Amino acid sequence: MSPILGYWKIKGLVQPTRLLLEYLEEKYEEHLYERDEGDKWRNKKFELGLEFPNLPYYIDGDVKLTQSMAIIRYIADKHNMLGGCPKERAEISMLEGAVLDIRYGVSRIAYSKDFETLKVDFLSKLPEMLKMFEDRLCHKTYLNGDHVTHPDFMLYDALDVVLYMDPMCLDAFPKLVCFKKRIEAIPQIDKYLKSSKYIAWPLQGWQATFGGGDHPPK
Amino acid sequence: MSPILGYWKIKGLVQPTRLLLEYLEEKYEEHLYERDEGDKWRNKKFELGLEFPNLPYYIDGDVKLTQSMAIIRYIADKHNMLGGCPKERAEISMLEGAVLDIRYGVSRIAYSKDFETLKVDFLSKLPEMLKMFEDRLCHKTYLNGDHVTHPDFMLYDALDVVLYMDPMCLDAFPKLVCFKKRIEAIPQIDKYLKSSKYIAWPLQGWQATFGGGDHPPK
Repeated sequence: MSPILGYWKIKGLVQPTRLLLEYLEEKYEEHLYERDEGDKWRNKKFELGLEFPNLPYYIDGDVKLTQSMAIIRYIADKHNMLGGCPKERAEISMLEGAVLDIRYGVSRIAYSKDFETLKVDFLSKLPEMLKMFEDRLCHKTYLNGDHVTHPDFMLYDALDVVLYMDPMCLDAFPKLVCFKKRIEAIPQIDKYLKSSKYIAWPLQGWQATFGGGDHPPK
Repeated sequence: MSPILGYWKIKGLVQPTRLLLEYLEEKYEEHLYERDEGDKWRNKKFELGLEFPNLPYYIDGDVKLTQSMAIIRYIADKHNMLGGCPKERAEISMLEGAVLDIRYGVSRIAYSKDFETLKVDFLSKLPEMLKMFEDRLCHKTYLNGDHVTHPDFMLYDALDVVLYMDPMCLDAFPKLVCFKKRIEAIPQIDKYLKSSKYIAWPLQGWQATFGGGDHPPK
């Protein structure tokens, strides 16, 4: 039957996976845990059949899975989007890891009380990481050419997130700005972002120093 | 000709990749940057042909690569070790990500001046992460059965590293202790660990608050 995706009701780690499932027009069900609901999770945690229990989880009936990169690579694998030969596979994993540098970079420093002095240091590395993708897109429509791969939806969620932290970071990167409007003009993604299912905030878990609460940026 | 692997002369991010190349008896060359040599790196950085310049890099002549998970997945891919069908592939990526939780968990908190109050908090989550692998090995020789996969060499380097941080964390986890002696009894790995090429320290870059310098634990 329909797979289950389970996570906190935040963007977090699972947001690139939802956009991929949306692009692909795949049916899936979500178990969302709200913030008062830690207890729900800790009870179900061990009775779900996961060998490495954690959130997000993905259950299929062929598969019971818990790492967010194992889940989005599996859904893309199932649709033949993962690579092709070792070299194409490795290219897509290098794109994957270069956007995890920007995204887990926000996460490292969110939740520290020192976020504000941490902000300034992260933001001075960010333009060199951004220039690498701006140059990649110089001749491509999507990160690996004319076709959408799962790293495209990971880079859309990282640009969405560093723009709350500094609204001006993409001025200077015009290809990156068009790539963001290009993902939003994909009709399945436009429909989802206007949906009742879209979760616009928080970015991080509700207790972070940046991207938490039920708010406003920085 | 022989591939080049380039990194700082530390264990860091590349240590599971070296043990895999050693298990596999593959020839490779290393460009090691010592600590006074940042400048060397920053000069060569842009003249190497990498689309996403960073350390480690892996050059092949079929491939020029820079994310440490794209490099170790490629060498394993080339030897058919990566998976088999979507489900086997996803299993190996979930193992990958469950040991990156322990390893990038040491890294997050190393380099903070607050490492000491950060230590105590990480160490109280560590036994639940460790129990998941102890239970995985309860009926297996290696993490995915009777055959070594690259996640095995990632879990060996994470157990090596949390044992400098708390020498007693594996007392209670006897399968995990035997798994560590079992990887060291693999003859290619025994030979390498007695080698002139083995880099025993630092664990992190030489400036970290834990695993840095040219030292001693914690």
